[PDB]
Amino acid sequence: GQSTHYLAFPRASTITWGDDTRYWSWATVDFCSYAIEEARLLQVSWLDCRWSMDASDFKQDIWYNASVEVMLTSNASGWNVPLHLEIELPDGSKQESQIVLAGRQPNVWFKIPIGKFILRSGTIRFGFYNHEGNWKRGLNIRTLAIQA
Amino acid sequence: STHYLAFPRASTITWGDDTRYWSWATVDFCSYAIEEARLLQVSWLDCRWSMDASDFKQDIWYNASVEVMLTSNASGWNVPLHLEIELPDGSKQESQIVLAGRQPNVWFKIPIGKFILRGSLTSGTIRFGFYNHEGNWKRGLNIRTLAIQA
Ligand SMILES: O=[N+]([O-])c1ccccc1
Repeated sequence: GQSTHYLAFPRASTITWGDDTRYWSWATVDFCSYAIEEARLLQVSWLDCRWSMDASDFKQDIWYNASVEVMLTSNASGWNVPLHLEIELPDGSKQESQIVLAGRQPNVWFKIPIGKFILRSGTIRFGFYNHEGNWKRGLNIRTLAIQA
Repeated sequence: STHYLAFPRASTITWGDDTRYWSWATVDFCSYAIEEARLLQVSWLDCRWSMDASDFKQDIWYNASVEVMLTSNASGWNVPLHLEIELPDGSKQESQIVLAGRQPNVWFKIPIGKFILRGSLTSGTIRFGFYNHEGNWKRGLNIRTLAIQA
C-alpha cells in the first residue's frame, strides 16, 4: 500500500519573510524522537512556503502524493481567501488546487493534500501560497510528506 | 534540527524486493505510515539513499544518521558495517561500526558523517548509506530511517 518516503521539515523550505521574527517564529519540538522546528506564522501578507527536491530523489513510473501538515491557532485570521497548493515539475507544469481554511477547527494537526506526480529530471517544487494584500495569521507548519 | 527523514522505501537495497531476504513491515511513525526494512538474512548487505545536493542549503554543516534496531535473532555483526556519505565530487565521508553485542529491540541512531556544500558541490547526487559485502551472512537488522540535520 501507500507509505511515506520522505518528510521534509520547514527549515528545508524557503519561506518568504521566514527569518524576520515580526512575521514568523521557529519553535523547537520533538517529533518521534527527532528535534524539529515548526514554522509558526505570526502575520504575513506575502505567504509563500516552497520545498525543492530533485526528480532523481524519486523512482520512475510510481505515483507519488504530497501533503503539508499544519495547525491553525486560536489566533488564526485571513483565511477567507484561498490558500493555493502547488506541485511544480521541472518543465514548469503545475498541479494546482486550493483550500479555504477559514472556520476550520484550531489546535489539531491536519494534512493538506497538495497533489500527485509521476515520472515517466530537475527540480520539483512543493508548497503553498497566498499573495493577496491581507494579513494571514496563525498557521503552524510541521512538515511536507511525500508518499507512494 | 532535522531537515529531512528518508524512509527505506526511498533507498536502494540489494535483494530488498525479495521476501526471502527482506520483509517490509507497515508501522505508524507519529501519524505517518512507513515501512521498516527488516533484514532476515543477506550476505551482500547494501543500503543507499540518493538525494541531490540542490535539496540542501549551501554553507550549512549537515550531519546524517541511520536509525536501526537489532532483533533477538541478530547475528553476523562481528564484521565492520561500513558507513558512507559520497558527495558529488566523489569525496567520501567513511567510518564503520561493529554492531555485535549491541542491545536488541531498541531503536538507535548510527551517525554516518557530516558535510558542507559550496560552489559546484551545491548540485549533483549525494549518496548516503551503509554496507558490508563480506562472505558471511548478516541477520536481524531493521531499518527505520535516514535523518539529515543541521
Ligand atoms: O552486487 N553483488 O555483487 C551481489 C548481488 C547479489 C548477490 C551477491 C552479490
